[PDB]
Amino acid sequence: LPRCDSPFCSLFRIGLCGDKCTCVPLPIFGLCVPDV
Repeated sequence: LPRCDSPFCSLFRIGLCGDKCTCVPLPIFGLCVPDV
């Protein structure tokens, strides 16, 4: 499977992890986690 491994992400820009992974903003910025 393709990987995102996006180094950062934020609640303003969740598009760092689009379609494939999801980021958790805490508080404003967050890390990106691939479920798959």
